[PDB]
Amino acid sequence: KVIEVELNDDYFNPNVITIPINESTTLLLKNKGKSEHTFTIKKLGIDVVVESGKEKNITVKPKSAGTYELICRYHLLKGMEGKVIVK
Repeated sequence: KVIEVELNDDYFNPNVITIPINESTTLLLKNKGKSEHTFTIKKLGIDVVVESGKEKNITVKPKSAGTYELICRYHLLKGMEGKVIVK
C-alpha cells in the first residue's frame, strides 16, 4: 500500500500519518514547495532529502507500535513537524 505525503513550505500534509505494523508501506514523498526539505523520522531511522518540485518514494516496515516524531532538519525555532503512528 501507498501513503502520499506532501512536503511544502513549511509543513507536511498530512501532518499525521498512520502506517501498519509489520508490513511494507510505500511513502510517496512530493516536495511541492519552493524550498528544499527533509523527511526525517529519527526513531524509525528515516532521513530523506527531497528537492523542490521533485518526488521520492521509500518503503518502510515498522516492527513496533507507537507514535513517532516527523521533522524537517532545516529549522530551529519555526519547526516543520508531523506524526507517524505505527498501528
